[PDB]
Amino acid sequence: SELLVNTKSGKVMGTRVPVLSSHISAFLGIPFAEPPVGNMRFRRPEPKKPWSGVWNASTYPNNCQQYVDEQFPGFSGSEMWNPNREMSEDCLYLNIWVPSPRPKSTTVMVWIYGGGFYSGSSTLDVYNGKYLAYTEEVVLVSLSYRVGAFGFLALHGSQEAPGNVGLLDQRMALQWVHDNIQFFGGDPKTVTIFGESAGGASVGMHILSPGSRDLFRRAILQSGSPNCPWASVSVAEGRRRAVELGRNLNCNLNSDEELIHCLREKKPQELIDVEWNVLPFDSIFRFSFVPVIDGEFFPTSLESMLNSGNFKKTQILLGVNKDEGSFFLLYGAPGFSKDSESKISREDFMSGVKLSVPHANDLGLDAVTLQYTDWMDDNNGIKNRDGLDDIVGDHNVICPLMHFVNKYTKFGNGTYLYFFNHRASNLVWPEWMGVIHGYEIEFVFGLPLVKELNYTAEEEALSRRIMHYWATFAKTGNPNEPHSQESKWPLFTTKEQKFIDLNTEPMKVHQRLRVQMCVFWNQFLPKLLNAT
Amino acid sequence: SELLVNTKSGKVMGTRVPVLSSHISAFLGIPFAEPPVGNMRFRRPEPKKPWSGVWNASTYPNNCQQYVDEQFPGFSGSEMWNPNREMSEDCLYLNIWVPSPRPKSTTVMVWIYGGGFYSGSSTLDVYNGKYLAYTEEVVLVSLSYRVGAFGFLALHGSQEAPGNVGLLDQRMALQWVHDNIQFFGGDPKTVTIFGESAGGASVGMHILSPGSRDLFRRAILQSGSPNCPWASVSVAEGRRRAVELGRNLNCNLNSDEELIHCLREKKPQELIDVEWNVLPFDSIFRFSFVPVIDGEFFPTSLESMLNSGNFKKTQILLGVNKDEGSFFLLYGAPGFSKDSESKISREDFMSGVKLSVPHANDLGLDAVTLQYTDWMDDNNGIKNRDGLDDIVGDHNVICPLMHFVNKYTKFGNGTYLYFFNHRASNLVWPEWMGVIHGYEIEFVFGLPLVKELNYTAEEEALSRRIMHYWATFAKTGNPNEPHSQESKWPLFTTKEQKFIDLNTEPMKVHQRLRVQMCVFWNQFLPKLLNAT
Ligand SMILES: c1ccc2c(NCCCCCCCCSc3c4c(nc5ccccc35)CCCC4)c3c(nc2c1)CCCC3
Ligand SMILES: c1ccc2c(NCCCCCCCCSc3c4c(nc5ccccc35)CCCC4)c3c(nc2c1)CCCC3
Ligand SMILES: *[C@@H]1O[C@H](CO)[C@@H](O[C@@H]2O[C@H](CO)[C@@H](O)[C@H](O)[C@H]2NC(C)=O)[C@H](O)[C@H]1NC(C)=O
Ligand SMILES: *[C@@H]1O[C@H](CO)[C@@H](O)[C@H](O)[C@H]1NC(C)=O
Ligand SMILES: *[C@@H]1O[C@H](CO)[C@@H](O)[C@H](O)[C@H]1NC(C)=O
Ligand SMILES: *[C@H]1O[C@H](CO)[C@@H](O)[C@H](O)[C@H]1NC(C)=O
Ligand SMILES: *[C@H]1O[C@H](CO)[C@@H](O)[C@H](O)[C@H]1NC(C)=O
Repeated sequence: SELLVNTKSGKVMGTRVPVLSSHISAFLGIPFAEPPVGNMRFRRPEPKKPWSGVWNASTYPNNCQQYVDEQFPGFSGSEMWNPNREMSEDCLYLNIWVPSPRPKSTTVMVWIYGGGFYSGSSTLDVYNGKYLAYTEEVVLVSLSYRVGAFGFLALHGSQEAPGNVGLLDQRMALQWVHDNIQFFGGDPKTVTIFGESAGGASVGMHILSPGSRDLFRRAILQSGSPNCPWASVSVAEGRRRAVELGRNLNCNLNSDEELIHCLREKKPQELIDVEWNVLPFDSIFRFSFVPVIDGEFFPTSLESMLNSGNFKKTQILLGVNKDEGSFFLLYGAPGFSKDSESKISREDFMSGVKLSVPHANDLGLDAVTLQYTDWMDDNNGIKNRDGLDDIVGDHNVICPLMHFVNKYTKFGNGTYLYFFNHRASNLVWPEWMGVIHGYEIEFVFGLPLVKELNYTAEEEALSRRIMHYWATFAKTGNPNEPHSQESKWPLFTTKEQKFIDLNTEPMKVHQRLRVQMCVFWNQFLPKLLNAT
Repeated sequence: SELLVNTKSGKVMGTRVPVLSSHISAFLGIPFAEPPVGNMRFRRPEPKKPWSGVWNASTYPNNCQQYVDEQFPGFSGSEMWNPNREMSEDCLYLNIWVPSPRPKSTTVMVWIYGGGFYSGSSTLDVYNGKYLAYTEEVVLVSLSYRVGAFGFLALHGSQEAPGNVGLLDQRMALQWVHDNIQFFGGDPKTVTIFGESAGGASVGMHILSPGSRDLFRRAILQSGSPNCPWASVSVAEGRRRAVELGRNLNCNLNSDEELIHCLREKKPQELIDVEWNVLPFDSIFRFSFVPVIDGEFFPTSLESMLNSGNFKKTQILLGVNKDEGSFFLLYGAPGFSKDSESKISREDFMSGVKLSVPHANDLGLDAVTLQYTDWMDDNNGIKNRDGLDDIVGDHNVICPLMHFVNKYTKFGNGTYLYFFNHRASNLVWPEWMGVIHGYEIEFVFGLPLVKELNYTAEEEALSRRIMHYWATFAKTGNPNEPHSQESKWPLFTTKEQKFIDLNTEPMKVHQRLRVQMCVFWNQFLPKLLNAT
């Protein structure tokens, strides 16, 4: 049977799913690791023991335990990111969409979801891989990994809670794909890992980590890079937050063994209830439990690795959205609301700056403020609003990615950069939020092709073009169709630094993306904070 | 006789001079102080002992001893600023142009020449007061004062070389005008002091100094303000440069009396030959002997005086030119030449920045560099050239004046601000230099009215308009003609901060002159240098 596949871990039975008037095979909920439950909580994942019989892979698996957004109950804009399956620590599974008839050895794409390392699910409707798998004829895989304290509590030195285990979950899934995707018609030597936000950061981390490099061919990073200020902490900061977490649950803190033991007896929701109380500063765009520079997964600092070319050298395709920072301002900055234009006063602008660069002294705050203020019109609510939006997106997403791309390109084998600036016509979020963090995803997964979701014809065309770019890149290392009559997405070079816009208008090539602001964030500000 | 005037110091005989097909009286070379020669060198000026008989005031006096620009021998552009009379320490004289028939009690305007406090003459063709005196019917006075070490060598504590004596020369001339201008038909209660560059700074200094306030009614400052970074030094820096000057002339340095004595035996040219060797840094737009915050002429720091409103409160009219910094770059920055477009390389730009902000550390230099660099086109020679030009003008002239005007306006009784951006059609300097430091002067003195100088009709009209603004302001404290049909030059207020452009085009009102850059120079940079 086309729905029956014999893997090295055992037999699996998929289900035939309908897609754009056709069908394909879907193997949902395939286990790739032993449930990280009980004394296994916080531990490195263990490969799933092979099973006898046939594993029923007809339905989605549980989503990992995570904080649930209730800011706008029932609002689709936010609900679409929340777990749509029951939560459970028994959540290490992967899903596979396979073209029908089953391919023999085709391009494979593995999706890593974002969610600030504290949330995320591989089962979201917006991550449905059937459209992409079907349209581009690729074997699409979406993995899962532990988030929150469960995936990133770090107590360096102990083997019970070493940290980075969520990244190891990802790696194990990639190991499984490398070992078994061939049986699903996938070519293990042509696997592209791709993800957005924390998932984009993750992809970058697998590019850096020696232990992950050999498990994939190329990579795509969307609105995220390994060097993002929110993507990692030092072993010292990690330990401090772990201890503070224990302190929030009245844990004995005399030893790691003591702390770990206590944390393991707590119910999932007990950890989630206090998870945000460990942040060192009053901030936005900062998450409690994230990857840690432990000297193992990452041998040295990320910057020294990037400088010395200590990373996998292959081709990469990455980019950012126009208004990466709007969502976090909405959720955590005074003066921003979902149902108003959110014109910001000068006072709220200053408050916003303080929240956005939590690690800065007064001189630093003054530098940022000066950089983003039009002094000929400083009390303009729109300009103040948009200014804060840029500060957040530039500092947390765009500039970190630009630093990564420039460092990578020096040693890499091909870079393709994009700037997504199309505001979807059916967008439910307010206009002031613009082109939102994460809203390029629906185009990458081809949702616009579904009439019921009512996008415009132009948007359907954009999605098809984006899907073909992603899949062609995954297949060849070049998003451009060889001998095509279409406009060519140019390579990004250390010299020209070219990139393209991704929207419903005729492709346009630009250079030095957000260079003026990124020189400030990547060169000047750090030097300033270092000296002062 | 109309050319004979009996003053409290003695009788003076002027000469009838032709002007625009008419005539007026000119009393040139009137002494207002005893020659500051011999043991009087470096000393405070002494009032001129009254004389018996008639003083011949038919010809210009000698110019004070000063450095002479020989960079472009014969070039009118630079020669027009050099002494056009014989130099001598016996140079404390003033000139007076009087309408004919002699007025009874008319508006008086006293000109204070610039020249970085190290040079300058009241006899330059560009300072000929006959056009202004004739056209606007005012008694025009141009004074003189010691410059260089002669006027500003400062050894605080000693009464032989106290410092600021050049400013005291100016004050004595103003005292003379207050005491005798009535005999020339001038109204001593309606005297406006005006000057450009160091002369503009001087005007501001008389506004601040308690000992000068009562000697004039209102003021006009052109391309200069008291708080300019080059306009003054601390008593400590003043003493250091005095000692270093002595060290350059192999003087005994065991005591002030010793140093002073030695310096007094040197010929004028001996001091001038080493005058520039005492500057602490490799810089541009910095002069060796300038006013000193001694605690006498200026009771406290200039900034505290400005903050507390410790200054004369009256009306003021002031402004700057579009390209204040070009001249100094030409003379002291690598890559600039009179006969080329002076497109600057990135290296020369950096060299220029270092020379322009001599008192800054690396972080400071980086801040300036970042502020004036277009990172989307950093190797553009024109942009680099123009960028440096703005750095020099903004830092040394415009921003200091904007800080002064804003501080003054809080306590003042009326402020009128202008931005001169007309490039004269007969300008001999290269195009890249733009609207040059000091080139608004010829319009203020009405040279365009002289056909032989071949300006355009538009420029003649501009000059007449500027002359009428200056004289009307001097007469009433408002440059605007009451009940006029002409566009109104609006008051500058702390709230609106309005100003006008001064050129051959229809008057246009703007607000917050160079505010973006001045917030950098007046608020951010200082804070940065203070912290780091
Ligand atoms: C990728 C992945 C997720 C996306 C998405 N996720 C919702 C993001 C909400 C970010 C703002 C932080 C919200 C949680 S703050 C917080 C708190 C607490 N506990 C927490 C515990 C865990 C995480 C956050 C917690 C308790 C004290 C009160 C605050 C959203 C968007 N894009 C995404 C793209 C676009 C806007 C809608 C939300
Ligand atoms: C008001 C007053 C004067 C103006 C005017 N004066 C010429 C300004 C030249 C400025 C650059 C500094 C030139 C002297 S540097 C110098 C040196 C030395 N000694 C000096 C001694 C005194 C003063 C400067 C000295 C010896 C070592 C070599 C250098 C010029 C301009 N505007 C002016 C407006 C516009 C450009 C033409 C020159
Ligand atoms: C300059 O000062 C004069 C008075 O010293 C100001 O005029 C006075 O204004 C107040 C309030 O506006 C009136 O109550 C007085 O009757 C006015 N006195 C006279 C003699 O007019 C004038 O407003 C000030 N100008 C500026 C720009 O500050
Ligand atoms: C598991 O497979 C069975 C058929 O073997 C079928 O009921 C369904 O696809 C799965 N179970 C659930 C959740 O209904
Ligand atoms: C001084 O006045 C005399 C006439 O008294 C006349 O020669 C001339 O105006 C002046 N002297 C000079 C320099 O010729
Ligand atoms: C688009 O269809 C109708 C309007 O034509 C609208 O009511 C519906 O909510 C939209 N579909 C979705 C996916 O919300
Ligand atoms: C203007 O007149 C002629 C050209 O018409 C020119 O040669 C002369 O130099 C100019 N006059 C001046 C003041 O230089």
